[PDB]
Parts: sequence; C-alpha cells; structure tokens
Amino acid sequence: QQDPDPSQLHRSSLVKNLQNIYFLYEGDPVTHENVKSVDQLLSHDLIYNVSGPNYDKLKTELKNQEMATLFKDKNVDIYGVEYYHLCYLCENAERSACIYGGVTNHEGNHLEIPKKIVVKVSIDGIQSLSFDIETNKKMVTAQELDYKVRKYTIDNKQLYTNGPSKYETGYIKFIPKNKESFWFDFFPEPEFTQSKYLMIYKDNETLDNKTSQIEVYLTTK
Amino acid sequence: QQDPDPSQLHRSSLVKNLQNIYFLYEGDPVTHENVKSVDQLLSHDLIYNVSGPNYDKLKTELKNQEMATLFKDKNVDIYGVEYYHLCYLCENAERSACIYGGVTNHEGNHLEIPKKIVVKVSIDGIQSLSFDIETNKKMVTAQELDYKVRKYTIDNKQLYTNGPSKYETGYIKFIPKNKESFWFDFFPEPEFTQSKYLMIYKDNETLDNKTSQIEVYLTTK
Amino acid sequence: QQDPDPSQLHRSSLVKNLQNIYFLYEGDPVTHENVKSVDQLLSHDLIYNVSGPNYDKLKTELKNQEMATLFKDKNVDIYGVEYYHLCYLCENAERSACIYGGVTNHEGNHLEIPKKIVVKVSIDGIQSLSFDIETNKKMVTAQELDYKVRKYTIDNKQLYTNGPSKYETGYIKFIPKNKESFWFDFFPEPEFTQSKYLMIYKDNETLDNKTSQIEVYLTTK
Amino acid sequence: QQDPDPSQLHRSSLVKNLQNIYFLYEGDPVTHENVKSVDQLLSHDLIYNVSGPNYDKLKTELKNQEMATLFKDKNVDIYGVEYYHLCYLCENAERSACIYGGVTNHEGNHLEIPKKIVVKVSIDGIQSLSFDIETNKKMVTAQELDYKVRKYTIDNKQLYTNGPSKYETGYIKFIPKNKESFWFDFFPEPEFTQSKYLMIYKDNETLDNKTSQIEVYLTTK
Repeated sequence: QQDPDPSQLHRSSLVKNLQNIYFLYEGDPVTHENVKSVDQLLSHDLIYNVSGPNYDKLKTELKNQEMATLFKDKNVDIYGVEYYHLCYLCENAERSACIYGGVTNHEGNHLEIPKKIVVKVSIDGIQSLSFDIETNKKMVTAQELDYKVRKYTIDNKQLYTNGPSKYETGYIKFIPKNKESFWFDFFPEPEFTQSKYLMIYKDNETLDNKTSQIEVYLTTK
Repeated sequence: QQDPDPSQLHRSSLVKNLQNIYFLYEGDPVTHENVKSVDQLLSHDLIYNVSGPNYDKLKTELKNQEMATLFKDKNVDIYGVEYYHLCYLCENAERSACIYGGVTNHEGNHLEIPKKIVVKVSIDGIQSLSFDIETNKKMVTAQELDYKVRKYTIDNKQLYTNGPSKYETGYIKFIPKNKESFWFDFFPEPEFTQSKYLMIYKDNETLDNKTSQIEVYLTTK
Repeated sequence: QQDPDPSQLHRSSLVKNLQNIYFLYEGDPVTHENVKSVDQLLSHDLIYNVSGPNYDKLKTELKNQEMATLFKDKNVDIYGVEYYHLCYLCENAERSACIYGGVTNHEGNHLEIPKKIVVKVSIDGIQSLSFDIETNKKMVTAQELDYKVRKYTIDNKQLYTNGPSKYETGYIKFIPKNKESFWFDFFPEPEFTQSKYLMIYKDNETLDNKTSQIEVYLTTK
Repeated sequence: QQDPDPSQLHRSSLVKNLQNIYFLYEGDPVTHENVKSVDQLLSHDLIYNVSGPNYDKLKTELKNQEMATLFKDKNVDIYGVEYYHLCYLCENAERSACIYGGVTNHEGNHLEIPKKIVVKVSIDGIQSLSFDIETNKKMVTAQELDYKVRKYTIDNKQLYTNGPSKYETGYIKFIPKNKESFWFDFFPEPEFTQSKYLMIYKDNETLDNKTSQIEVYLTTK
C-alpha cells in the first residue's frame, strides 16, 4: 500500500452522522494490563472478563483464526477503541463492549521509560506543526498510536467535533524502519457504522516504536 | 391487584446476572424537562431528541397506540430508568437509549415546594425504619418514585449490589387514596433481560403525590 | 373482557406494511406432536429441538415463569404461528423460529374423531355465512383455532392479501361455555412488528372445544 | 493468491454447526434478471425491491463505496447466495435477505447459447471425474459458478449434508486466461456464521467464461 491519491480520501462534509466518530476518539480507550481470554465466540475472536465504566465483558475480533488462537493462552496487553452499537458476546450478556486487534503480548515487551514519538502534521502541504505521544510497548499496536494521535489533534486542533469537522480530508501514515508504509483515512464512508469503520484495526498491525515514524496530513479545504 | 403471596415473589438467590438490575437503579436516571416528541417508531412509542452522557436520542414504549398518540404533540417531563442492551430507534441510530412510560405533561403539573413522601420499610414483618423522597409533579410517574425509593435503599440498605443482594424477596407497594393498590417485585425472574423487567413501567401508571402512600416489604431471609 | 367498540378497532387502511400479517396466516403454521423442551432462554420461555422447512430450532414465549417451568418436562403438542424477524435463541443458533404460547399437553387431550366447530361470520351487522373447522385436542389453544379460522377467510374471503385488505375492521370473538368472552383484533396498530403483534397468543389461553363457540365480525367499509 | 497449503485448509470434522453451510448451497440461489437499486444502507451496499419466497427486499454488500455507487444506477442481473440470520435493511423491513456481490451489468453481457464449462474434480490427487455447468453471462460473478459447482457435487457427490461432510478438506480454484488464479475454502473456520463466510463473494470478482477454467480439490480423509 502506497500513499493515497486525493480522489480516494473520504471527505468529512459528506459523511452523515460524523459525531459517531467523535465519541470514538474523544472518549477514553479500553486498556488492560496483563490478562487472558476466557471464552470466544467465533474461531477468530477473543473474549476477556475485564470491567470498565460501561462494561463487564469484552471481545476483540482479530485478523483470522490462526491469530486468535495464538493469544488464547497468553497474558496480553489490550489497548483498543471500543464500540457499543452492534456488539455481540454471550447469549446472556448485556453490558458488552467490542474492539478489533489492539492486542499485544505482555512479558518481554513493556519498556522502562516511555519512548515518546514525534508526529509530523501537514496542513495543506505546509508542515504547520509537530507533537509528541508516549507508549510503553517496544512493539505497539498500530491502533494505539492512531488514537493517542487523534485524541490530541481532536482536543487541540478540533479534528472531530460533535458535529462537522474542521478538516475535509485527513489520513494517518505510518513508517516502519523496514516494512511498507501504510495509512488510515480519518474519515468513514459517507454512510457508515462504528463497527464497520473500526475494522481498520482488525489486522492487528504491530510495529516497533523505537524504529517507526508517523506523518499526518490534512486539508483545510 | 392485591397483596402478593410469599410464593409469587422472585427470590434473589435464584437470579443469574443480578447486577444488571443494580446498574439500573444505581446510576443516574433519565430526566428531561418540557420537550416534545419528534419521530416515532411504532404506533405505541415516541422518540425524544434529548442528550445525555451515553445517548443523543431516546425512545419510550407506552401502554398502547392511544396513549402514545396522546403525548405526541404535548410538551412533557420525562423521568425514567433507561436500559441500553436491546434498544432500537432509527435505522441510522448509534448511541440509543430506551425507557418505558415515565412520561407526564409539563404545564400545570409542576409544584412550588417539592412534596416529600414517607416510605414505610418493613424488614421481616417488623417496620424497622422509614424515610423520605421528593418530587415536583402533582401527578407522578409511578416509576420515578419506585426509582428514588430503590436508589436510596440501595445506597443505604444495600438493596442491589454489583452482585448478590442482602435481601431475598422485596417489593414496593403503592397506595392511592381512592384507587386500588399495586406492586413491583424488586427482583426479576431467574433468567431475564433489562428490557423485559423494566416493562413494569409500561402502563405508565400515574398517581397524585399529595394523597398516595408507599410501603416496602423486604426479607432478611 | 367484553365486546369492543368500533373506536377501539384498528383499521387495515392505516396499517403500513400490512402484508407482513398476510404471510403469517397464509403460509403453514408450526406443528409438532408429542415433544419435550430442551434448553430455555429466559425464565419464561421454552426451546424445542424441532425442524421445519425454515428452522432447526424453535422458541415459545409463554405467559410467565410459572407457566414455563410447568411444561419444561412435559410431552406437549405445539401448534402455532411463527415469525422470524426478531427471534432469539442460542448465541450460536441461526435458522431460529419463535412463537407465542400454543403449547398444550399431549397425553389424554387428543381425541378419536375431530370435533368440527362452527364459526359465525358477520359482515356489516348481517351474519352472511358460517363454516367449519377441525381439531383433535380436547383442550385447544385459543391460537390454533384463530389461525385455522383466519387461514380460511383469507383463501376464501380474502381476509389478508399481499397488500390492502378488502375489510377495514374485523375481529374474532371466543365464547367459553363458562368463562368470559374475549377477542383479538385482526389488524395491528398502524405501525407494528410481527413479533409485537403475535403476543396476543402469549397468555396461551386454552379452552374446551366441545363447549366453546366462535364468532367473527368484519366490515366491508 | 497462489495454491493453498494442506495446513491452510479448514477441516469439516472440526466445523461446528456445519449443516448451516448445507442450506446455503442446497436451496435455490437468488436470481433477478434486469433490475435497478432503489435505496441503500451503507455507502458500500445496494438494495433491490425484489421478491422471493422468503423475502420482499434484498441487500448486497459489495467491495466498497466506489463499486456500489457504480452499480447504483444500472440495470443489473443478480445471481447469488442469500443468508437470513443477521441481515439488515430499512428500519421497517422484516423478511429481509442479504448477499455479497453477485451483481453484473445486464445489457450487453448476456449470451445466445449457454457456454458450458468443464470443471475438474480431484479426489485425493486423482481426477476421478469432471462435469459441466451452464451460464448466460459473458462475464460471470465468481459466485454464480462456485454455487452451481457445489450445488452439483452436493446432490451427486454428497459434498455437504445436514451434518458431517463425506470429505474433510476441499476448495474450489478458478483459472483466468490472463489474470491470477485464486480459490475459496469449501469449509468455514470451526466456529462461523453464514454472514461472515459468504464474504468471499464481497469482492464481487467477475470473469470471462469463454476463457476461464475451474478445478476442484477434495480429500476423502
């Protein structure tokens, strides 16, 4: 996957209920240090018995079968954007939550001092600014970063607002010291659902913090 | 309806996930002063475009077609226990919230000084204690009360808990100065869902605060 | 419950997607002789491991907890109208099928020769005609009948169609030789769901064939 | 996508409720000659006001926004596998029915005489046999075929059955005269749902019949 063309980017203005994206990145993420799955619905998703403000259970649809089973019996670290509307678990569970990927091993992956990272932002071609974000994981979830990144630009540069966004088009780009570059369109298809958009974290992509970079691009358009 | 029999009272011990009742009466209720429905799904429910922490829309299932259509063009005050698991609205609605009944006119039904009402608590026959609860409405949603009443006992006499309850059988009894008397088992069937239990507030029973009395009967068993 | 008033009746002209009612009574009902529940979802419903063209599982929401348990270990004869839109069973079960009540014991309740019952139809004050319906059960589900009855009038007097109905109002009245009389409105509220209408059979009302009578009242209007 | 490895194939023995696959392929597919979409839920799916025995409406999730929109205003021919458990449409549509892909232009793409295509079957390495399948389309959905192929083997070589499979591993492979080859795993992961599986049809892959070939590999294992 190479750098996107200006004709592939979803434009905010078009998206219907866009606020439903706001809440995703404005509200705190789900975080759980060292845990282990318990039940699982489909051979490609895992469940965890963790609690939170709005949940007493949690599922995470991973890339596929092979991946799911791999973390079935491993103490992991979860960091994901959850969604509620259209989330399923135990035939008997109200107070469910859902996420995709965001799962990374625990032992031998949690650092000493948080390796901050520089996120370069480009508004209309010109590099207006840059900021920092932290992490603990030597190997972090693509997701994690994106959030922390967005969360910021959402509280300081009003990326998403309970309503129209200040930017027409925006995408986040990752640069692993050795792998290919990739990106996520900050905006959904005109008509979307939380569940459907959040599949951008399903591949549960992971990359070394120490060696990866991050570039953001937006259009004041 | 007349006073129950100790064999018709649901017993807490039996109830599975009982906490799902807890969260209902522990967390803040749904309040909305003077509003008017907008769209409506079924001829017996109305929708209100209100806002809350976890919702931007709201549905309320009432007794039937008649009643619904009755409050459609009327400004009203809403006060009700909301559930989330199994709540529907607009095909394009994420962040939904529901409730049963809990609707009362607004104009000419709001007092000056909150009329305080005394509830007589009886633990195992003996009238252990009594407490107060307020309102504003001349004609109150049976619901409202029930809530306020449970909320208290819960935070003070540990009615419901995030887990097993201290009590086994308990029910609230209302007594209208000229109407019959009725009650609501404080405990759902062994296997229930929020949406199903809360239906007790469907008839949207209303009564005059000035003349009506309340009694609660619990069992330490 | 006494005979209705011409203002309490629903009007087929109002009903939106009326066809959804057609099908219900057009297509074959659900029949299963001598069986036993297996699993159960909510304290007040039972699941049967039976099959039909479009289902390998079947749930039946009964009146209350009490009633449910009562048939949990009894060989019964099911006979009822099923619906698929909005039916829940096993977290893993696709091809579900739900119905309300329609459960009657099996042993010592089935006859030799079917007792034909006469239904008196009335179109606009005048008793235009009457026909016969069969059954085997000494004690039958209020349901069973109503179907057989409707079914008929639909293939012969086109009660329901894939669209507008020839009639505007109509209801079926049952007359137990000793109990009270009661009825069902042939037309739902203007905006309904199969699930929500079919509950008229939840009480699982049963009556003796030998002694009961049926009368229908329609309007050409 | 090159030929799979014997470790990448899902094994029926494992698969849970497997029958659910049977049904999809045992009962008639969904066909519609020359039609046009009307409404649409997500920017990447379309809806058609078509009628079948179990549906008065039909949705079809395609590859993405672009594709959908492309076929939005065109007379198309639908050919595809429909699943019901978990199919969504209009907030007011019961009797829904979904499918992925299976959409192809209509005008100029339909033939005179059905070009029969030969499929090569290989049971345990040996090509025990081969058979023919028809079609009208100059360009066919990968789907159509896969179905007809399976449907066949299913009534003649007991591929699937209302239960365990006579085979353990099987996949259909397609071969374009100028494009890359690919395949579909005849079996779902151990725990699946119709919805999820049928997705292998989402890319709405299409290809010229006159030049394409079909192979099938299974194992009696």
